[PDB]
Amino acid sequence: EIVLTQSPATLSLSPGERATLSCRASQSVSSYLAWYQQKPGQAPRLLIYDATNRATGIPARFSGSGSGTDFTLTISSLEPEDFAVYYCQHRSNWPRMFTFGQGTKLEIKRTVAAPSVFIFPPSDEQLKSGTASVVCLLNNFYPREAKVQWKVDNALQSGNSQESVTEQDSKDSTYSLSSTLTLSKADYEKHKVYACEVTHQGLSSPVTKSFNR
Amino acid sequence: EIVLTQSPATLSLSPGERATLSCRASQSVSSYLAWYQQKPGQAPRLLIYDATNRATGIPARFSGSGSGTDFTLTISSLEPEDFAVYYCQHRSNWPRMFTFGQGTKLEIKRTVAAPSVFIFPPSDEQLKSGTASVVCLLNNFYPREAKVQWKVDNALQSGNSQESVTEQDSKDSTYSLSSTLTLSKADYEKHKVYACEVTHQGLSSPVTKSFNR
Amino acid sequence: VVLSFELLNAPATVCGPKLSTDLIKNQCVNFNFNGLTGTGVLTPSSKRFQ
Amino acid sequence: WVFGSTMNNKSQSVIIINNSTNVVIRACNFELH
Amino acid sequence: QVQLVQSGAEVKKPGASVKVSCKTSGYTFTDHYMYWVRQAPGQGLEWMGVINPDAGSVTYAQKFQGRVTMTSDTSTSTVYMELSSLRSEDTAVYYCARDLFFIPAANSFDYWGQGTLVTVSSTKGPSVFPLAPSSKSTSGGTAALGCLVKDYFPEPVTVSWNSGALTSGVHTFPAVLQSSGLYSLSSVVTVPSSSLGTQTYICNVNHKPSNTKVDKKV
Amino acid sequence: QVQLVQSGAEVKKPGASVKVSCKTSGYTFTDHYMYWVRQAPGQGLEWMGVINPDAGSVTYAQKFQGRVTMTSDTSTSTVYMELSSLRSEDTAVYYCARDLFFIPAANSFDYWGQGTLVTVSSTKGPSVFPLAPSSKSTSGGTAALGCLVKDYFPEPVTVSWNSGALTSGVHTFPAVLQSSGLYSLSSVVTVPSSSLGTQTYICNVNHKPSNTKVDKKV
Amino acid sequence: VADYSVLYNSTFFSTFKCYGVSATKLNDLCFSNVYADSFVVKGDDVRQIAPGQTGVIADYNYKLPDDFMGCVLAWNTRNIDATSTGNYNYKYRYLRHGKLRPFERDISNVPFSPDGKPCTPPALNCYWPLNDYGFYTTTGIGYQPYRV
Repeated sequence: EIVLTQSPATLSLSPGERATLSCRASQSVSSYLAWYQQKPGQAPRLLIYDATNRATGIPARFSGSGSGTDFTLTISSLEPEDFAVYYCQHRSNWPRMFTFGQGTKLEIKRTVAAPSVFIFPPSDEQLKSGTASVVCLLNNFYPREAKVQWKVDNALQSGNSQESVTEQDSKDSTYSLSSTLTLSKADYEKHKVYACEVTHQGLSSPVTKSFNR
Repeated sequence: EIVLTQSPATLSLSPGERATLSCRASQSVSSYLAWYQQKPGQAPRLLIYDATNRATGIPARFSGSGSGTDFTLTISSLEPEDFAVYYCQHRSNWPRMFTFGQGTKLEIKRTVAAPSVFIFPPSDEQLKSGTASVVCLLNNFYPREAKVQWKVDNALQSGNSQESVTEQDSKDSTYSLSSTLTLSKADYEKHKVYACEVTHQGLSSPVTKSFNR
Repeated sequence: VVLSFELLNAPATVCGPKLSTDLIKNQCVNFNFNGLTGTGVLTPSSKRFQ
Repeated sequence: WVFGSTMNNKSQSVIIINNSTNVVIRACNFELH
Repeated sequence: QVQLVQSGAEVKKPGASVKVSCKTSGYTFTDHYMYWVRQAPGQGLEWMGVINPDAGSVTYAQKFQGRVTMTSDTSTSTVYMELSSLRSEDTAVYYCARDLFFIPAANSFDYWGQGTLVTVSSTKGPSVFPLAPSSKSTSGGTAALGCLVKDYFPEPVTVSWNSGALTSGVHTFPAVLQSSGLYSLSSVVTVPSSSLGTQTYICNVNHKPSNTKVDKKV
Repeated sequence: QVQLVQSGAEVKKPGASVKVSCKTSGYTFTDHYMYWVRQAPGQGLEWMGVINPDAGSVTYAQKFQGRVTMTSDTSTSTVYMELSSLRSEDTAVYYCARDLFFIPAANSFDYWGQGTLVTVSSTKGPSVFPLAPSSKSTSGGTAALGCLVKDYFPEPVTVSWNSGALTSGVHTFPAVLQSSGLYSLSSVVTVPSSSLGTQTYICNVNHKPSNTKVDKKV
Repeated sequence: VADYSVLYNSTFFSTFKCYGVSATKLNDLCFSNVYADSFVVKGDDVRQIAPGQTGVIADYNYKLPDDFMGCVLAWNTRNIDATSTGNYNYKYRYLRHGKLRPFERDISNVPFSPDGKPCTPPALNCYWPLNDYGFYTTTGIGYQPYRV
């Protein structure tokens, strides 16, 4: 089957500019391409079908183009309620096949903000049941690029740390990150110096916050 | 294979005298012997190849000799930048074999200094994390001979004590020794009187320093 | 002409001529004439080969 | 009849012996009644 | 208006069969191509899933050939999907969308459904373990708190602060699939240091499938 | 001038393979015997390790016969060493040296490389633990301090006092392999008793692989 | 009184390859006296333990007859008989003049040499006839301790 490859896979622009979404196929396929618009949390919505006709309900600001192997989606004016992921579907001819792409993220472009560094030590209530975990807070950051690493006695740590990132807020247009270091009950008392490394682009130096138990 | 045996294995002389380095083989091998000069920290350097020819860049003060089984290296005038370990390499004939010796240290002869005895009690920061260790300082001593023994309530102690000796200094020609007594957290509070025994040749009596917790 | 020889413990590209046993005739012995194995008595006759 | 292999503590050896109508079949002794 | 209403959540064992329907209404359900998709968390969907409601023709993908079987009903106007051999990579939300053209032709999707969260794993109960409000890490004039919940797989819930009183710092961190096989929910809040001790901050758990509501003060 | 440039440090697991190169330059690398040596800490090096760069003939020792395999490249003029089954006693600095004679003949080493520190163990981090300046042991008009670091195996670091200000008593004690499998660094300084309290003495750690610099005052 | 019931229900056996007899018929047939063995192979040495296979562990370590009648049972011990720092506690012989015989033992520690003249461990052409396995826990599926 014809696979769809998206090289940019992301587009960070400000509301009011024009989008440069792309959708490239493998072989020299026909113009049977159709984009979509799926709001995070809501249901997907058709944007342009057959790459040459406008769908129903879609405003005049959306106007796609492309022919053969050079497809692009040019938006006239970006809207605050139109920032979502866009998927393009490619269909075959004979064996009624339908293939999809990967999707491109469209987020509001804000200023690079310093991520707030906060660390939460585990409470004594969790120690009575084991599985002690330390949580590090990283909020108020525009770019989705942060290397959260724990300092186990001034060392590295991997595999036992899971990171979770939220979506873009509508008030200040920032993100939130929370990492959890899964450890054992008998292993927490072996070490005392616990730190949270924050590697951010807007920070000239890695902020390191630690606590003594 | 032909093994190389070095009986002296050490040579403590002053800058200006002649060296008496030896390199004896097991069987009656030929004159295919070659010495080396490896500065501690730097890369080895060839000194005399085939035991009868001078290498390139080597000054005229180095002149080796030997024939069959009685080899020796006689230096004309010792230099302060020539005090290092010397290794001799023996090569076979048929199976392209190469054998090395053990090396002879050449330390600058200096007057016997009194080793400064100092002991450091462990801090409260290390007691919170366990593994309490006591450090006994032994610096400013010429001869590499010091028996560091602890007094566990007027007794002996071994196995849990590791000693580290530095190299010879270029300013005062002294050495430095630091012993660490690895113990446990619950074991440190069992005893109160900790002493460090210093057995040195230049000391008429073993200096014993203790502290009260 | 000074010929040099190297004796490193490695797969040798040249060893020499492979020694072949003598022609044992008039005796039932094992024979290997370049693949042709078996056992027989090597005896000549008056055949004219091509 | 001490069966086995090269002596002087190099391999296991079988020592079948009968002492007072008791067939003690030991096969683990060495040679350094 | 064309609308497609689906069912709710349905947890199934790893190896049983799942039966999810797709009710359609608002139009003449006689000549219209029906499709079925499912967006995996982080991954995407790539299959046809086209079934003929009028006739008895079905179409499956290559990776899912004998594992999924679909059927239609011209009387109730509702298609049914039967996916067998549920592995550990099928826990996602299933959607059913119609087509822009009729049965003889084919086009993109125009009317989508609402989703059907089908999960394949075990269930357990949560636990409220509050964090520690360290006064040393209060740089910036404000502070922080937390209501980190323990491991629990079913999470059809939402968090708040003081029963929805405080609406400052309600960012809810998404759950992640740990190595055990359950999810963990995180929820913090940024409050000034002057309101430390005076104002109360107690989260509220509303876990309905477990019928357990534990409110712990930080 | 003939010079042999090698690679840097390379830590490998106990059971994997190590690939260390030896780049040569400054001469015609067509007829020259290449050797390899490795001085163990406290022990010595004894093996030939002679490999023919032009031909494909190799030579290994008796203790290392099927564990080490070497190769040459007449295009890049750089030999490669592949030592499998890494033991806990082979963690040392590897050197590659040339020969004084040509391929038909053989002689001692004349041109040495620079060294390649190879380590076979687990990784860890340091910890700055200051000692206790006991005023009772101040006999002699001076005093003493210390910056005894905890156990950590990777030690590409150096110590100083006040960012290199004080250059009196900078003797650094070498590390030792403890029973756990790590190294401990010691560093003391001799200062007069009159400068106690007034002058500051804070060591500085420059551990690059860990990206952590802890400065603790004694 | 055997049952052969604890060997078919569980599935922790790596290679359940019987030779001579079938496993599903051992519950009814009786025997005079069974002989069990205990040895740890280096993972990829299970295939060498077969009536007709050769290698380095089936010629001077454990020889199996061509008319063997029994079953081979191997199971992994990557967590019971393995250590992250080192499990140098099992050795095997790889130098011996001539192969062994079926059901034989060659426990010895004398040095190895092609000709006679018993040499010392420090020599030129004389080496140790045994070598340790070197079992670890951070390797592939091949280098794993299997108890056969």
